Amino acid sequence: SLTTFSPSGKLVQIEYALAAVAGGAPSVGIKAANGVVLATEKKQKSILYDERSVHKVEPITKHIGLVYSGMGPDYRVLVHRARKLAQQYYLVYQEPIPTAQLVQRVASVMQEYTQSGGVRPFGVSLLICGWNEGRPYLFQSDPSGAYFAWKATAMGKNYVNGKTFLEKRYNEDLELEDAIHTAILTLKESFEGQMTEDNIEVGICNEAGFRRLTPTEVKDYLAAIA
Amino acid sequence: GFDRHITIFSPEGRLYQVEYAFKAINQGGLTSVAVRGKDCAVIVTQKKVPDKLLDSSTVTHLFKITENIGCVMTGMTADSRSQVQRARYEAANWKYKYGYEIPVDMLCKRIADISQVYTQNAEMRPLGCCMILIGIDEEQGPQVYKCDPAGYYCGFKATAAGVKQTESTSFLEKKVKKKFDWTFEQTVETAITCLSTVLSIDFKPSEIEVGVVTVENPKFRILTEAEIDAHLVALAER
Amino acid sequence: YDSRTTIFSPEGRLYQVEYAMEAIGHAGTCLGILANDGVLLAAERRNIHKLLDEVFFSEKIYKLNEDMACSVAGITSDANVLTNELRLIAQRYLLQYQEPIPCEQLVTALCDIKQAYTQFGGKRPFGVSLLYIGWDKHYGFQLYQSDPSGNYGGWKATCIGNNSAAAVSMLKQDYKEGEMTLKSALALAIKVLNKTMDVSKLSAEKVEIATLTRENGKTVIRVLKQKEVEQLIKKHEEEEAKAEREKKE
Amino acid sequence: TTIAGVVYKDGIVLGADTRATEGMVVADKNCSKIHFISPNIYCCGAGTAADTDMTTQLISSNLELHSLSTGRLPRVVTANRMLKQMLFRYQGYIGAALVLGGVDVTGPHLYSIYPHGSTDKLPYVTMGSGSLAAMAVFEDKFRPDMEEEEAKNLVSEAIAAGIFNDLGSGSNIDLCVISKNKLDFLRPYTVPNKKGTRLGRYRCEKGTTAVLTEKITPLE
Amino acid sequence: VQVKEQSILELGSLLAKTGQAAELGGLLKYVRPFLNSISKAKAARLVRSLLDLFLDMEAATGQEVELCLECIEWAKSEKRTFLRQALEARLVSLYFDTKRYQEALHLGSQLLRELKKMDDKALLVEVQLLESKTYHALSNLPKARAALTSARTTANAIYCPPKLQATLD
Amino acid sequence: SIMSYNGGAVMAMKGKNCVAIAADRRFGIQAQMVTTDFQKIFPMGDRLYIGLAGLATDVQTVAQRLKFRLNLYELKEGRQIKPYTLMSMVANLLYEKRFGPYYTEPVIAGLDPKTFKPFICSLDLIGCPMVTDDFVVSGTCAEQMYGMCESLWEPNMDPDHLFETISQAMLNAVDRDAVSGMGVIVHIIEKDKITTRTLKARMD
Amino acid sequence: TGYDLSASTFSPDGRVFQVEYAMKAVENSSTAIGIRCKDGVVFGVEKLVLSKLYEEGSNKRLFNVDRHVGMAVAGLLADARSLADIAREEASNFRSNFGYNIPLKHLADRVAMYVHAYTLYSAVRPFGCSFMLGSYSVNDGAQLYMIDPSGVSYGYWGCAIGKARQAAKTEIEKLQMKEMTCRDIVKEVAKIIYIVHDEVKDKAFELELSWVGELTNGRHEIVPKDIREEAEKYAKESLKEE
Repeated sequence: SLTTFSPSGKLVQIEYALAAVAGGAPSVGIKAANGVVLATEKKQKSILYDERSVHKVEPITKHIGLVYSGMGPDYRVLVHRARKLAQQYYLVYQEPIPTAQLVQRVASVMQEYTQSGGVRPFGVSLLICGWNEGRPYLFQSDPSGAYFAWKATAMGKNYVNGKTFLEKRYNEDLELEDAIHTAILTLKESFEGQMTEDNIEVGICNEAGFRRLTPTEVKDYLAAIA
Repeated sequence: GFDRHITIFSPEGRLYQVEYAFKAINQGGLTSVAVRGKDCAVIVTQKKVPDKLLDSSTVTHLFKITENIGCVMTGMTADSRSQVQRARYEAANWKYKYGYEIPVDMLCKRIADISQVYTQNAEMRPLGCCMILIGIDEEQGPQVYKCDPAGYYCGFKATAAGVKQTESTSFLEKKVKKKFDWTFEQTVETAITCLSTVLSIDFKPSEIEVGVVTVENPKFRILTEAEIDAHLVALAER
Repeated sequence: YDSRTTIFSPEGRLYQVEYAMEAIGHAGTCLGILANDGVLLAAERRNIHKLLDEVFFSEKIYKLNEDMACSVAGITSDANVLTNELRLIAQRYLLQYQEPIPCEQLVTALCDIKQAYTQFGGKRPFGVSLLYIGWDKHYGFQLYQSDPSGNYGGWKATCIGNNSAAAVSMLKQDYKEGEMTLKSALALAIKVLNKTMDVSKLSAEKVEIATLTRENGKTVIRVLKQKEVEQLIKKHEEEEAKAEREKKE
Repeated sequence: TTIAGVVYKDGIVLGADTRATEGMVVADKNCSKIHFISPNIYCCGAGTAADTDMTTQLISSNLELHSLSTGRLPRVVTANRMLKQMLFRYQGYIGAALVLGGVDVTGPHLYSIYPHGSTDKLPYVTMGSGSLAAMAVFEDKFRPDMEEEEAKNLVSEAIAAGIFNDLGSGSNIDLCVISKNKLDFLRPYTVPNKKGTRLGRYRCEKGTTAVLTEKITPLE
Repeated sequence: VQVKEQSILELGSLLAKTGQAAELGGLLKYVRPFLNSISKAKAARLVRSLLDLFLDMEAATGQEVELCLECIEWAKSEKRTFLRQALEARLVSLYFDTKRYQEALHLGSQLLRELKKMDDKALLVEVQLLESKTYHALSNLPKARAALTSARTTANAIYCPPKLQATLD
Repeated sequence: SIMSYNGGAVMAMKGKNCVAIAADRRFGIQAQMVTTDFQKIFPMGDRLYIGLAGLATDVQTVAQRLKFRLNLYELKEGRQIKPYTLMSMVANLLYEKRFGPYYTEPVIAGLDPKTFKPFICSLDLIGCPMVTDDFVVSGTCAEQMYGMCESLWEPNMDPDHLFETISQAMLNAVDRDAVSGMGVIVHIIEKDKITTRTLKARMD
Repeated sequence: TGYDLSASTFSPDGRVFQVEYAMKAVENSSTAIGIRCKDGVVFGVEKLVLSKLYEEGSNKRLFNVDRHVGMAVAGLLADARSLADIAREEASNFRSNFGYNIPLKHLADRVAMYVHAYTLYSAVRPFGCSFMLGSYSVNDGAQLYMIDPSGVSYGYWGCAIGKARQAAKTEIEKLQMKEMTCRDIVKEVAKIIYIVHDEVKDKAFELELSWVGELTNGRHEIVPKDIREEAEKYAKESLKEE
């Protein structure tokens, strides 16, 4: 729709977008001295569903990953656009894309998709991680397209209490991969039933690149640790 | 201008038209259920004929989307056939531009994206049918997938779609709690008894449609009336 | 199916452009002062939080080219799109003409394209306001302020902040004409950000300052370092110690 | 140019020369003609070198976007398929002669692809200017179900024959063996020819050239 | 091929079932050099399981306290934090049981600074309770009462008295 | 040939911690002489230069277009380009007109902006990259300086020895070409400075 | 209300009212019956003449969309003419591309897709005509189909549409059409038309009957005049004796 400015100078459409995102799935990201961890909770409605069939994290390339909060099909089509855009960057450039560049590309894409008329703007928020030139990178993108840099953040359901908890935690000097246990704690603070083998997804990007965790070590980190 | 008529976000972003489409699917008083066995998958759908004047062979909700994949619909009939033809088109396009039998998930993903771009813009009805695919994939076995008009999908060990949705899911869950290597005739017996106890009708053999795809016969096939009544009298005493 | 948003008011004005004006009114704050030896621009970055990485090297400052620089306020996404368009048109001018655009020609190109955006199409205007600081051989150091309405002008020192008119008033009351005196201009900006911003004690981790000056035919553009910013700040608050000495007399 | 491929019992062995020529002179003495396609599929290019580079790069590109869309390992004949469509749409104006070799779930696959779009499946293929010598070597020495090391020696000696019999082939030999469990890229398999040593000393001593104007720019 | 990684079942279980302390430590040093060959999560869980196997079994403390110390040094080799805090919780429990008086209080200076970096309760609660109990064991009412009240500041949150608030009572 | 319409000669040589890039200054139409002060080497980095021989209008056009794309890239990234990235950009730009190609041979020579690693490469009339460790070439007198390469090159040059070697190489290459010469510009790029020398040549 | 003026919006219960209004507009029109015999398909429609000033045979709802396919119309006639033209050109395109007579089910699917595509958006209204397609061949037998504006294409032994559709299909069902030949089918269809004419509710009327089958050698055509003008004749013996 051709949404325009209110008499208050506020776009009610993007406010509705962020409100719909805030009711979405809780998720957390943390940037440690050896990489970036992304984590999310998927509560399957029944035992009938297959957890391995559909994932919440998708590798754009060997070293870039993005989790989300909000709409599902919107997220998967945005995964398609992000993968394709990073790919033509590699086509023109013949080097892997740095994180921040594809960040403003997808932020731009959000800007036209909330600018062009006829189309309803997107109702998802995205969290991006990568390892570029040794320095890790983690950013957040809103539906309106304003991209922010965060070393630790929480987006989704009850995200403000998670933000306060990672304010108390996360001294940002954890050179090891202990921040993944902190992310497990942050999710367990809002976990509904139990921390199980499949409900929690965790993804890591280290110097070796971005690698989706096998649920075996997910059950391992669920065990003993918390 | 409020979004109760056109696809725009709301206070708390409630897109009313998609639940409206879900109710439109539930308007058609029919139900289907899909059950995946150890090496088989079965779709059991009930049908109703108002009179004998209509040709009962013409009414069919099961469709051979490819030689190895079967699909079944619920909603208004014309939109159902339309998206059947679109999935047929995309399957044939994939086969032509790639050269192999498309996996079930790729068809599911592509038409999910089609539903997403339907519901993304205005001036386009966001469609009113739900979809079930059954198939076999190499080194994967049988696969059963479901799509909505909203573009959502998942993987299911077994599921159902229709008006009497919830009790079907509860019965299926309490049956799969003691799963223990479902076998072919046992799968179709359990599916038939599930549909029967959901509808409480004790249907005669000529009211049902059954479609089974198997590792032993990777070509998707349609069950005839003879084996239907054979399975019914097999499940008659039990 | 009801969206006109392109027609004039019954009295003559436009609802959209005034909504854009008051949308800029609650946006962030950035200010600039011309001088004979150069130009400075100071802003406070919003959403100052401990979890920001701050790896963009003064994101509120956008170097449009090697000579002339920008600052924006309003919607960040529209700001990104607009600044990319400024880069495109400026470097198209560099391609067509092997010399930098002076200052104002690109400003006029932006005003044209934003007028066309607020003339037809039935789409929303871009609620972004920009400040342009640069150098040319025609007029030395040149400053311009582009409102989203399309109007622009050549104010010597101004802002588009949430307290825009306030700082305009203190600048009007407290400007010396024709005196470059770059340190005094920095002190002027420091005291203006002191009196205008509601927050006190003037945390250097809340403000950013960028400078542009002609040097060896290059027009070097720098961003003041954190240590330099806090040093200038602390020098500013120790400057106001003798003001509160007359008291009784 | 001499490129070749051999199907053996556990996968594909690809080989190529390292001589790249312009006009009559050789341009590159260590050019790489075996190109990365996917972690299970590789391609060797011949003819116009930039054309082969762009073609392999963009086909490979669509190969990993397909793999990411599918979440699985890609297959060889799909790669060959869009190679042949990409070449046939352009009516052979792009002169890329290709050897595609890989191993997927369906097994090993090897194909020879013409710039005009014709594709062929063979257990052994040769292409390039020195295609005929390597083809003669293969027809003399290939037998089905070849061992890995013997196939390596066969491909190496075929590329050496193409080097020593065709003027457009020379310098080094690179190999690439693709299996189900492993993949090794032997860039410089063997070095049959070395540069001759230099006898005279032609060291341009300091002060030999006079200068009209100078400038020095220090760097930060 | 790594299938001996999960092979603490037979002997590690029989250590607890039969009951012996020296063989548990011998197993602890038996896989100690091999421990830098597996995943860090498996290493952490295995270390925790082997330690709490015999940390409640026997009071033959001629080996167990330096086993805890060498596991702390192994943790510092791995540089794992929550692993570490669990280890000093275990050692201060063992020290309170063995009652060697002094450096239990030297736990507190090595604990409180860490537990006030983060809003952590359960580790802080148990270390405050054990410090108060040990300081009462030397029979000094005032500072033990002060420590008890300092623990009683954290009289919120939690979920139950599983071990914590009942021991507080 | 249309290549041999104007002439032009560009050379780049690799040293131990430095690079050299030289070019003839002659511009003319076939045998007719236009000007002896034409520019073929262009600075697009603090340590990174491009030599361009070929059609002079194509040289100027692609130089302006790559400067266009380069500063657009550098303003977008906020960082200086790598020589390998610049090679990719040159290949993409030149291949964008495969059916309408520019008539020139680009040569890229420089150091790494962070590690100061020398880098030299040459691209054809359709952007095929030849990245070398010894020398790269461009021009109508190509085989002359090919002989200069294979009879004058030794690894790990000193920057002055680099300068003398490439100076004698370009001089003796252009002394046998009727469409090249009229003064040689030589750039030596090292970590802390760049020295450009205009050589005394033959003026006939 | 604001949720019934567009073909792209939804009611809260999950319904579209534009297509329901289209169904009401179709059922406002008069009746038409298609029937499948042992060898072929017979179409029987009645048309109300509005005034004697018409030169007879005007706007006959029966059309020959194909040489071997006939069709029957109820609803709005201009949309019917458009659909008839679409069917003709699509059969033309099929036999141009494929080179044989198009199956009835295939063209029924194509016109179903076409009529359902116009329900999707709001720029175009749903159609106001329901029609029937009949065909016969030796390769597949006798085929009959019925399509509503919403896009539902169903086969029938015998189908009816119109105001008197209830009693029409009532008296269709009480006949064993699977055993009767076309000559009996003609007299049955005529009798049912005369019953459902309802006489007093309308003005004077006219009859139109169309044939496809092996008797017409598979080529659809109207009934001959000698086979005609007897419908009233065996009507008048079969009229009710009060």
